[PDB]
Amino acid sequence: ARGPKKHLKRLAAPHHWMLDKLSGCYAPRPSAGPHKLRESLPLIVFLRNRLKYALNGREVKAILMQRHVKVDGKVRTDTTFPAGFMDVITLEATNENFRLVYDVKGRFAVHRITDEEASYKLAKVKKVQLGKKGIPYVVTHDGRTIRYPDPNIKVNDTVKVDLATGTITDFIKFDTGKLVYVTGGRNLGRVGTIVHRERHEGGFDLVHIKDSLENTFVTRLNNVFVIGEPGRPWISLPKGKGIKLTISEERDRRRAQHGL
Amino acid sequence: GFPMKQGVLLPTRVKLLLAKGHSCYRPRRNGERKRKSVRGAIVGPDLAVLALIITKKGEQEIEGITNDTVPKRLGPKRANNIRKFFGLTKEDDVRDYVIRREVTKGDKSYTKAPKIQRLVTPQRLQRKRQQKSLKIKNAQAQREAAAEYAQLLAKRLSERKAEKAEVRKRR
Amino acid sequence: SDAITIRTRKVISNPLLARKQFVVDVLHPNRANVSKDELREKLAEAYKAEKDAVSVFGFRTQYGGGKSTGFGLVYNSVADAKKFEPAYRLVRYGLAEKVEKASRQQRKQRKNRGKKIFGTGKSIAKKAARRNAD
Amino acid sequence: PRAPRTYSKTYSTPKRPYESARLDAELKLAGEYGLKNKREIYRISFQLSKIRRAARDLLTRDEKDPKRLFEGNALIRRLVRIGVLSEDKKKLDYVLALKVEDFLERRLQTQVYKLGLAKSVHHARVLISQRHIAVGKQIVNIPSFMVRLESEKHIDFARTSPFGGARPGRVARKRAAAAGGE
RNA sequence: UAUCUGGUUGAUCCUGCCAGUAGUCAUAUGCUUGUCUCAAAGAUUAAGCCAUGCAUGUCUAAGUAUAAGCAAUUUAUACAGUGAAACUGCGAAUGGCUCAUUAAAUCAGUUAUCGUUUAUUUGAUAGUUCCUUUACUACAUGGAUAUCUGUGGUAAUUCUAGAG
RNA sequence: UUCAUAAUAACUUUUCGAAUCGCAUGGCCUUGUGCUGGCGAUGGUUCAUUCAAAUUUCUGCCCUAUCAACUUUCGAUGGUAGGAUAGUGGCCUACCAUGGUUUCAACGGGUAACGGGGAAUAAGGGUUCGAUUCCGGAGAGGGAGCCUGAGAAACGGCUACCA
Ligand SMILES: [Mg+2]
Ligand SMILES: [Mg+2]
Ligand SMILES: [Mg+2]
Ligand SMILES: [Mg+2]
Ligand SMILES: [Mg+2]
Ligand SMILES: [Mg+2]
Ligand SMILES: [Mg+2]
Ligand SMILES: [Mg+2]
Ligand SMILES: [Mg+2]
Ligand SMILES: [Mg+2]
Ligand SMILES: [Mg+2]
Ligand SMILES: [Mg+2]
Ligand SMILES: [Mg+2]
Ligand SMILES: [Mg+2]
Ligand SMILES: [Mg+2]
Ligand SMILES: [Mg+2]
Ligand SMILES: [Mg+2]
Ligand SMILES: [Mg+2]
Ligand SMILES: [Mg+2]
Ligand SMILES: [Mg+2]
Ligand SMILES: [Mg+2]
Ligand SMILES: [Mg+2]
Repeated sequence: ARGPKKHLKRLAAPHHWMLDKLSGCYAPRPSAGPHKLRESLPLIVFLRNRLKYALNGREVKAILMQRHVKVDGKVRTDTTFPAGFMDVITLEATNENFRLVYDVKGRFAVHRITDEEASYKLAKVKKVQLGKKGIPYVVTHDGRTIRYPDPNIKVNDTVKVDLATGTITDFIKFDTGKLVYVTGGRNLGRVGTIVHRERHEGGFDLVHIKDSLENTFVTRLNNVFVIGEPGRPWISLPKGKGIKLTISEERDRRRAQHGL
Repeated sequence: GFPMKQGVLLPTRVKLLLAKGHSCYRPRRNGERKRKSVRGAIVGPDLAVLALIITKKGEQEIEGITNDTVPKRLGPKRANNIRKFFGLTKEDDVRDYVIRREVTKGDKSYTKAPKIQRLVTPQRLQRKRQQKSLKIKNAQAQREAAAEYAQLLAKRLSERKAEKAEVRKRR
Repeated sequence: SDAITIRTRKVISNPLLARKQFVVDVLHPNRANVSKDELREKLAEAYKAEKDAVSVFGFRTQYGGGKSTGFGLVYNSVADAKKFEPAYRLVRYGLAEKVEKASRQQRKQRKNRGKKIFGTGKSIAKKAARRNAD
Repeated sequence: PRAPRTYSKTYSTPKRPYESARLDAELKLAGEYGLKNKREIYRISFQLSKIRRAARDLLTRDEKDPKRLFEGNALIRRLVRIGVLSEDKKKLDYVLALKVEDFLERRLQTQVYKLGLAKSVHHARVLISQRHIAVGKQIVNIPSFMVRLESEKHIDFARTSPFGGARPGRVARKRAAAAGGE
């Protein structure tokens, strides 16, 4: 295509979007934003589909235009704004806040966060670079170019963003023995207790990660996101804690917790 | 009916490529060149209409050009332009010297006057002050941040020196 | 024994639209489908709201009568309905008239005709009058 | 440009077109079950072939393998819920021997008759097409309906239509109108 | 959904095909034709030709207003309401159609860009424009040009010549 | 890494660093129209981020040997330097060298061949099809040329030839 592409066809949208392959030909393409359109989640899908707050795209545009949704403390009135991973969505109507965390199966499940800890945010550092005039800046997955960080912060780390001003609050250093959260591929949405970091120097560092129930799995570095030290997750996990129970236990707990 | 173009220096009609800036053509789409036919500049017999500007007044009055006068259509709009048009003593509050058009719809007499651009409102000064104050505030904030960062690195460097001294003395 | 039995399910109060949304199930023995406006009245008196500030649609009855399903909303005020509901349902409920529109091909042809001319039509009237005259 | 709505085929025509014994057997099952077209038997044999293929695929692997366990238990649960195979042969291997008659047993007209209401199962078929029978307050004009065991207790007539206490309907009513009038 | 049957000979076994058989999101065609749900559809020969109609235009409280447009009643001395036209900016490079060219070409899986451009979107970011700061508009620098008003040209075209 | 960044020296037919709009119009009283302050909208340098765009490694394409040598005077393979590119690159130019591929099928010819995700078919192994609902690529009669624009060699955009 001679230039950028603007239309996204309904089949091409990622499966985790949970879209209906029926009842429409197209899919809402996320605009340019802080996240990859393969990974993000447009507000249209979040509201019309996940929360069932509005039937039709038009009144979703209406909700957006009245400046009620608040992403990271900002209005973000775009109807297809790509509010990506573990951003915060505030609605002063109902006064309720959510945090976008993948569930155990992988998709963007709704997480009801209370107000006071909805203030801040957690970010994975993607680069640390000395900017112009010798000013060091750190950039995260959100693209939030934070200026003047603590000099001993490095790549692959997690930093606590205020989201009131845009400054660092605290940070956790990446190493072994640390509660981590997985954000890509087969182990999407899992929560782990990293046991090993393994190099293969020159490309695609891997990590061996242990769950809460001693089930180890190995995954690439770029899909890894630290969440706290062992035992105290800095952010409330979604229900299920991403332990990744196998299918037989899904049916066994559905039968055990049976009531209709 | 083919229009003639200035600067052709020819008594004949010629095909020519034209674009914006030139006459004899208007670009519908942005920046599109069109090859169109235009009449040359030398005047012969083959010209149907001559658009002649009369330069100097003549002895014989012509009925419908000179004795009458078409009213000047639209007054100056920019404030400096109005002052220049009226010669208005720059600090003379040109606001009230605009040429009003009182319009009569037939029964109600209403007012209609041009909005003056470039006019020095208190609002413009408000904007200027806003910009200047914000710029200075931001620059000062950045200087403060740089100062704090320098202090932090001095502290950490001292800590690391103390550690290396402890190790050197220990061994 | 008519006894139109209206019941609501899966309702949530959404103040974002200033609304309460729900799915309507209606039990009507020995009777056909149940005339939306009647449902508007019954729901409005049910939630102590005006017959205007309610909007219900999507009534599909199950195969064999008895029960039917639709989808309904109750707005906080009538102005909420005026400002938050697509106008076609306003015409259905009669609050707003059906805006007149010439057939779409008429509009498209007129738009092409407008694109044909550069500027306003005042400049071409007298000029064409003179051209046909002379 | 529109997403494809998938579809499928739901029967399998036999390889041999005119062998006798098979013809007699099909016509038999048609007789005691009142089947309309031979394609019926072909359909049920199609599901049965699907089940045997799945069962063979699962029996291939060792017992207690994860997929074997999960898939087999889900299949036999579906089978007992639909009520074809007994509750005593929950073994994933007895589901090799189905003998297509068994699936036909759970057919709606068949279960109607085996509950009564029918008097020549054929009548039941007609009744099904005459909207007189409901599965627990829900009529079904579908002769097969593949009635499942749990709801079998509630196959009865409808509140609407005759045989279920409603308006007589369109023939006795007009006869009564003609008798009253003349 | 691991299957075969008829034909060489007077007869028998074989190699062998031919024929029979069953599908086909493979079409064509014939004969028929009641209902529900769903739905392919000028690809094969012609990436052959096309009349006609439509298929990309867009303005918010917030870029430009004296439409000699409406509004003019209750907000109205610089205008302020609404809102043609036109200027400005943005998109028109997406979508849709087709499969002619193409045989390590396209493409698929997997890499790299420490080798590059990237409007937009989102984060950040700029004191110095002084140039000898004791003669400079910063309480705001200049001129145009559309729309429009008017005289027109061609047989006709989204043709536009001149003046204000 | 000659990377980021910094610093010194100079250079520039000196790029940018807000002469722009809406709402609200608070506080100080230096009581003047005086000094000042908000929520916004647009622009605006650089670097990030995103949407991409290009090129790119390896491996994988049907039939044909009644196609076995093919490519280099006109670029074929490599070197140096330059030009041109947004940038590597014979991409192109000048001067050199004689190399490059091939019976592990190159080169050539055919394809009623767009490639692929797939469809039909079914003990297992396979055979055939894939114009087309998704992904890429190519084209807008055929070829070439180009302005605008971040993005086109655009075609419901132009220029020229041919039909
Ligand atoms: Mg396209
Ligand atoms: Mg013989
Ligand atoms: Mg014989
Ligand atoms: Mg044959
Ligand atoms: Mg009917
Ligand atoms: Mg064709
Ligand atoms: Mg207005
Ligand atoms: Mg424009
Ligand atoms: Mg073809
Ligand atoms: Mg072809
Ligand atoms: Mg070839
Ligand atoms: Mg450098
Ligand atoms: Mg070089
Ligand atoms: Mg092919
Ligand atoms: Mg194909
Ligand atoms: Mg395509
Ligand atoms: Mg093209
Ligand atoms: Mg054609
Ligand atoms: Mg643009
Ligand atoms: Mg072209
Ligand atoms: Mg096009
Ligand atoms: Mg054009």
